[PDB]
Amino acid sequence: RMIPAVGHFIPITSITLIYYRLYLEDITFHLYLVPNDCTIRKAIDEEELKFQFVRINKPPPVDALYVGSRYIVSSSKEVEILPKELELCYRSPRESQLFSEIYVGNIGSGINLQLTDKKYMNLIWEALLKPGDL
Amino acid sequence: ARFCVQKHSWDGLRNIIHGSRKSSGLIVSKAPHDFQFVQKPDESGPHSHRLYYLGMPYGSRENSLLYSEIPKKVRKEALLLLSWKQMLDHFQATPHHGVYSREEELLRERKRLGVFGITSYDFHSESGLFLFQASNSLFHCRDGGKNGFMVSPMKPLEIKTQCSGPRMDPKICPADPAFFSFINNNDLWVANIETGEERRLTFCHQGSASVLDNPKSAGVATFVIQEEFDRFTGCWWCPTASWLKTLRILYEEVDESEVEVIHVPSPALEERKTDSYRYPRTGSKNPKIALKLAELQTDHQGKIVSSCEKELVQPFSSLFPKVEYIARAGWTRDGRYAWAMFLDRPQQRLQLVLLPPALFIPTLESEAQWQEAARAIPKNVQPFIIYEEVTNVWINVHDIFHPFPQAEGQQDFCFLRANECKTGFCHLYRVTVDLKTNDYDWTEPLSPAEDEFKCPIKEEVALTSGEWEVLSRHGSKIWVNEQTKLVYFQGTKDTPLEHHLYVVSYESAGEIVRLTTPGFSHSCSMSQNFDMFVSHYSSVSTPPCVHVYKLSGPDDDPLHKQPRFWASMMEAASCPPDYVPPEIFHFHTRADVQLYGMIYKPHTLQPGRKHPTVLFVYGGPQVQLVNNSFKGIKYLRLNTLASLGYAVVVIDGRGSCQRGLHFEGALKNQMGQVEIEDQVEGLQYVAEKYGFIDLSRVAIHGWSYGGFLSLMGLIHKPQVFKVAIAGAPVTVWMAYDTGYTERYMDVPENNQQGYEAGSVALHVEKLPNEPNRLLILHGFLDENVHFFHTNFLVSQLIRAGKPYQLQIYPNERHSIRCRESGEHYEVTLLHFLQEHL
Amino acid sequence: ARFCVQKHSWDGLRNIIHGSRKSSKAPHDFQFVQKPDGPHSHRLYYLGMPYGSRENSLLYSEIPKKVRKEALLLLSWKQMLDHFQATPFGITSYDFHSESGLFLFQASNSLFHCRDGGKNGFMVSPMKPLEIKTQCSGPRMDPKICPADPAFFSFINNNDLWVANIETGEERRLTFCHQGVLDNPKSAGVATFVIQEEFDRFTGCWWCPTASWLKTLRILYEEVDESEVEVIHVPSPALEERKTDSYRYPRTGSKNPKIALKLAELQTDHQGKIVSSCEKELVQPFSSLFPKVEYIARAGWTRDGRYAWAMFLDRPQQRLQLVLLPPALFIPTLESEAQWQEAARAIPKNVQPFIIYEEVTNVWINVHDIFHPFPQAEGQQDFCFLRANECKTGFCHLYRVTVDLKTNDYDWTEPLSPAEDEFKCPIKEEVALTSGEWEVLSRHGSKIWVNEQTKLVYFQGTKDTPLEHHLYVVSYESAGEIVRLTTPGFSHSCSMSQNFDMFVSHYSSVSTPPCVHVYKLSGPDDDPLHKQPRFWASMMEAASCPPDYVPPEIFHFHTRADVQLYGMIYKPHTLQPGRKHPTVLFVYGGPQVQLVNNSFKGIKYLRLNTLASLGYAVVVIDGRGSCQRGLHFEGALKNQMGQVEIEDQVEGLQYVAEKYGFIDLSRVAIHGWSYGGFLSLMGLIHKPQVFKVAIAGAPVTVWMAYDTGYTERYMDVPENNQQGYEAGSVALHVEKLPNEPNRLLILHGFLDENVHFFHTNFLVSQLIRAGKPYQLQIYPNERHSIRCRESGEHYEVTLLHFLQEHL
Repeated sequence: RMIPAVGHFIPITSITLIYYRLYLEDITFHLYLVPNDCTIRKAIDEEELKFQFVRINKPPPVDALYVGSRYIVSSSKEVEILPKELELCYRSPRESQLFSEIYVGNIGSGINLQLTDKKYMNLIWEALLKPGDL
Repeated sequence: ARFCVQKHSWDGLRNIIHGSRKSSGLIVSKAPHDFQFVQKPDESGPHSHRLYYLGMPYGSRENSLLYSEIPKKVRKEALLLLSWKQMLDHFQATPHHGVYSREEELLRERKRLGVFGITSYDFHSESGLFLFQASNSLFHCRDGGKNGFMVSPMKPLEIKTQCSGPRMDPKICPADPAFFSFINNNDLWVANIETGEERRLTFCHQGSASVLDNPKSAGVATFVIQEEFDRFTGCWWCPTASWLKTLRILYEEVDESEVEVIHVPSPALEERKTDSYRYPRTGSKNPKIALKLAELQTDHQGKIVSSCEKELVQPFSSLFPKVEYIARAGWTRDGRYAWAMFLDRPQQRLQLVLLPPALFIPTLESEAQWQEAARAIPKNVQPFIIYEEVTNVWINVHDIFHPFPQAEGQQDFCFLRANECKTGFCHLYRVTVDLKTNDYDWTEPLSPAEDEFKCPIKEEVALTSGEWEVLSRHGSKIWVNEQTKLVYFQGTKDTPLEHHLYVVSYESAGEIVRLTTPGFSHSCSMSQNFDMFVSHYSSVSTPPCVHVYKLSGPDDDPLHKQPRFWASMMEAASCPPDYVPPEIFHFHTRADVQLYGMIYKPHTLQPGRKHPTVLFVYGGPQVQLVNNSFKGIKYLRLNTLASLGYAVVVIDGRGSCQRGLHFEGALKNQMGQVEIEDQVEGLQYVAEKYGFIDLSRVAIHGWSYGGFLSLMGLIHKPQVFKVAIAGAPVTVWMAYDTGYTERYMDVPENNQQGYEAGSVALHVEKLPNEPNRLLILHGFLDENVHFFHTNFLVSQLIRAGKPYQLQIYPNERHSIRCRESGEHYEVTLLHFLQEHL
Repeated sequence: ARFCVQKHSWDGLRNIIHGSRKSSKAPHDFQFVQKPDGPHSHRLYYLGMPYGSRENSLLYSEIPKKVRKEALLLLSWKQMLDHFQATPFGITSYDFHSESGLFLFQASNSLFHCRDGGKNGFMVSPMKPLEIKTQCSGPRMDPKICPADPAFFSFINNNDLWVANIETGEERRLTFCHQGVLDNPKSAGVATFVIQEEFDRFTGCWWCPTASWLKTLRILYEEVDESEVEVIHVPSPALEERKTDSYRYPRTGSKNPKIALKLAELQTDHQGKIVSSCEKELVQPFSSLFPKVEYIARAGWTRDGRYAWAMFLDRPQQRLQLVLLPPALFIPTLESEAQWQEAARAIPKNVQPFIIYEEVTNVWINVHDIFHPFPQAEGQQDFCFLRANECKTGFCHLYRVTVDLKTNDYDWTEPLSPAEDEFKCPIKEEVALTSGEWEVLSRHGSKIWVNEQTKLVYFQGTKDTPLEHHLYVVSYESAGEIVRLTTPGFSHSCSMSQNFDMFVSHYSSVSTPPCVHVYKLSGPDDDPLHKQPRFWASMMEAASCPPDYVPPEIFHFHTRADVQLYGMIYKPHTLQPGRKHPTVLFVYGGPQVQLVNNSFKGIKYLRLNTLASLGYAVVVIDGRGSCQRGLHFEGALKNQMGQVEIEDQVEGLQYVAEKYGFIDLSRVAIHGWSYGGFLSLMGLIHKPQVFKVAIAGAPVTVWMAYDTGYTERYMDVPENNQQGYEAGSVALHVEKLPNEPNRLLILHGFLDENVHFFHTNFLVSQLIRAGKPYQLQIYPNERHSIRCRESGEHYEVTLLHFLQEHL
């Protein structure tokens, strides 16, 4: 008999990468939620560059998130998210890299983009995308 | 005059617990595990040793194999912090998404491994061969010897197979590293590594995939053995090859036909299905066991030519009556004998027995051929009961045993043995015994008497003595150096609150020499060459650090070799922002018995005040709560309790370990009735010494024995304890297994008086009538103490009308594993005290 | 201003509840037997326990002839079984053969039988019941007397049909489906779990009422093959063993067992010894003769035996169709492909199955047992019967319909693939006997009685008001006018006599306990319809509940969409004006059950009155979804179980706040059991600002884990309704529950077999992942309903205390 041991868990840092491509005027965004590391950025950069996508720098979440959380992607109604949720989890670099794509016809005055904690409804991130970044 | 704890919202409590865990101070989550030291030829480089171990360097949440080079002639003024080199290039060893098969997850629950990845491994020194299980199967690699030491990580080679289930418990044959063994589908298998061929040697499991229909098993430890005796294997290699090359394997075959079965929910809740276990409750029948050999012969190219399997020339139950368990078993280093440790049912007579391989004959059903095998056995072949330990309290089982390879002295057999029932304390003894023979007639069956194979003692020399004991359980071992006639061990000679390393000459029992610095508690592991050792130590006010020391000094006097600090593998952290380390104290009782303890005095204290207290308690045997080790990461919730204004009082009353036998032997047949008096006596003392203890508002809180003790306090001492938060309690004692209840409580046929007053569910009418004075917590999937215990208690509360509250953890076994169940456990814990205390 | 309930200790609440229960069963099913003279005129048998040994026993009573009017009469309760025990409560049921006057029942370990008529002697003293000695192993289940022969009877042993004889004591096993738990999935003549629970059918065998020509006797049973049905595990009542039991539980989306109908013939002689005992089957596979047939709702024979009939249902439960099977279509099971092809051709040509009446709806089909086949003349062309259609006009009404039996002379040797209208017979006439925005009670043991000598049908309906059950009568030869036979202002549960001259009425009202009164019809012979009932005697009288009970008050209102709803409210004891009392919204809100009706509630829900004596108001309203109100009203739940019912609760709860004044909308709880628990949780999620706390009892948390018969009927099996499933499962919306503690209690029985403990187990498992708090109360020894009294008291005490503190 031994006293049961309560598990210890620490949140980790993470970043959110914004990618875009412009065809004629329609924008396709690619949003990546990934733990803050070195190799993953210089890999995903090439993976997106293959399809002529490019990066746009926006601040990562300040708070330290737990690994294994689910986040609703929310916006103003004029957007189309083929995956509506994102998931923070480690990923083997030589394997596939998940993301969420967003289709918008014309940005105009800029579109909002928010991640939101599924369990508690926390606004842990935001981004005011503008045509200036394009 | 009193002090009232601040009232927080539920989300507020969640936030403060999240913050207290975020401020943990970036713990390593694992210290370097079991090490292996490998010398290097000096001309090969600047280093002198290579050190292999397990660990996670905070990079991944995956335990992995690492190594480090031990430098030569390190300079003194500057601290050297060794690296952690990877050995398997980018090889993840946890299964996909971290979900294990039921066999290995149950084994992890039995070993209490809360880490992912390679948990253990097997290592052959000469060939330098590493063999382990990773992902869902076996892997192996080579770094030590002829391959030459590596510089860059290399790829592990998967061992191809054709079996169906998981390959459990790999073991490398010492006599030949070209083979290995394992357990598959509850049977035994031997395989080759080079040729890739396999072979099955046991035919006990039908494979009908239904625990109910195929009861037999071969070379595997049952439940009661794994849980209550901590033996996780059933097979053992003979370390010498006998001359075609013949190899032996001692293994046990269990027969669980008549063992009572129970059903336990499965981790897949949607199925609403249960798994069946052979769970022998107190008073029931334990499985039937036996010991068998399994020979196999090979040629120069490594092909298994023949593969027999033998048995004792008499039924195992006939030669050895009154034997209920097989605690430990193994060989000697020459291969001349195989040994085992037998426990009787009341667990009061353990005995070492020595068995020659010649007593194993092939399984001959033709009675004519069998009487020929029983005729061909040599004369001097018979079992030898070298040692027997009879007590009056109970026999704690030790692994400490070291036989000396005997020269051509046919009579004598010398060995060290950590005996504990002789003086009341665990002490090493050097005993030499003459193996007397009788030249039995195995053709005619024999009904052995009580002293058939007992050989008489020639000498019995104590090597250590005093009011202290030698560490012998929970994975503690001794290292014997036969080139200098020394023995390295660990004990509590200095103070019962510290574990230190020692050495003493086993030829001449002189004076003991401590090798570690005082003021800490050390867990250390020697080298096989006895020139270096690594120690893992900490104290109440300092987190752990892992240093490596080098035994230097004149070669003529080896006892007084001074331990030189060579390098470090991990440093302390000191957890500065919000952790006030507790303060150890000690008092005496009215029966003149010294007890220890510790108190977490409240943060931001003021004179002339009173704080609500929380008497944290385990109280059960084989656990010591108060010792000079760092409680900062194990029990930090108690610090958070203190951070709010509660005064936590821990106390190791009579019944705990590390203080001898007669001290622990106070629970015998009175379990439950005596441990609370020590908690209340040690709680009233702190009211005198310190003044901030508010005896008006006293809680109590425990887990799986303290949960049982939380309820006994509220029954016996309702005026002392206002609330009581029991966790996974043990309500009725007639529904717990044999290996533990019989040891302390003497099956209900004999102790029906004590079983009555100890089972807390049979006294439900003495619990408080008022509401909000009892919380109950239990895990649904629990298989150590099942949900029945809480479920039967609730049933008894309703037959009497007493109020209660309850929290169930559906996806949690006996230990809370996921973080969401941990947070919710603490968040609801603070909230109960915040409102009802 | 506001009002605050007086706080008590735990002992206080327990003591007031013990007192309330300290200050608190009518005769069961009856049968009439004429007594040929004598002082009396009939003898009436029933089941009951008179103020003594707690045991439902057989009690008879002599109805006297020419009773006087000036004084009320109270019949005695005679006994029939001298000092017999029927508890493993009491004799739960029995079967009665009128001609020989033989009662056969199962008492708690074995079968017993007795006789009161035929021998020209009616018993005077309670006699000894005789034991039917058996050589079987387990318990005999579901005995039935053979209407063609009062010597032989049938029963079920280990899922296999058996036939025994009373005079000779010999037995015989007719079917061998059980290999003798999971290894054997085949059963013979038993109703499975879904049939017994969700379709209200508790038998698998059906005797033929007429013997044919040694004398042969037919028995129509069904065979079920549960091979590929899922298995679940439920704890055993003996907690100490820590072992579970296995049941076949086909969850929604899974596959129901495979059904098949089979006769079972047997022949005997003048001495009652069985000579032959065969077993037969359809000339074509059941799966091929009738594709798209999922369940067998009901079955039986006609009056003369010339046909066996059954009611078939498909998986969507939107096509119920009557079928009529002749015994000549069942050939013995023949292994040799030669003997099969000669018997497949040796049957007559006109013999075939007929689809007598196909009911096609758009909502669902409620299984009515109301169907009366008329024995006709040679009459080979036509066939007439009475059927209680409901999908025709949206209400359950009676119909007389005559259909002609067209024949095509199939070649039963060659394999056939039937088309959409293979055996559909064309209708000849269809006249509605009843009409209007009411319905004829058809389910829950409610039946009709058809008198053929006087051409009258007696039925129960709610023609006056949806709150009452009355006994009506109308002529089936001519759709004339209906006549109510029960006194208004009550709700009755009548049972006619086999001679159509008397009827007992067990009736009660909101403010009056149940009383059993026997009425004898006396009227002109020339007009049978206008015969008027005369009160004759009272078997039992109402207690009147005098000292502590106060009956609630029924009201009704209209919603925003102009849909009339009903409701009821227990007014708080000792009410002062300008006082806002704390209320409780007790709710069920599910289909097949209504709660607001003019019947005595003071025995089923007196805790609602105990809640009122403290100072709580109670509000019960039956919104859209309940029964006894048509189909388009009940059919508002379709594919939206959860999303509609709670909207009407607040719509009605607000109404009570204006009609009365003592409703404190700040303090209002919500409480229900097994569908109110589902709705309580759906209220606390949708209306947190409306409801302070919730008390969910045994709730259904996820719909993907419930059986097919109930869920697929209302929720459109998951593949086609993946929107309404996730939006109706409360365990998938846990992130919307309250964060504050002391706002959610959860109770559940551990041994629950209808809605398993997994539902609250999974819910708790989702409350932890979201961080929300809760409380919990487990009843380890209680199934779906809290039976024992300790578990019942400890439930109401903790219900008062959770309201005392956190409301």
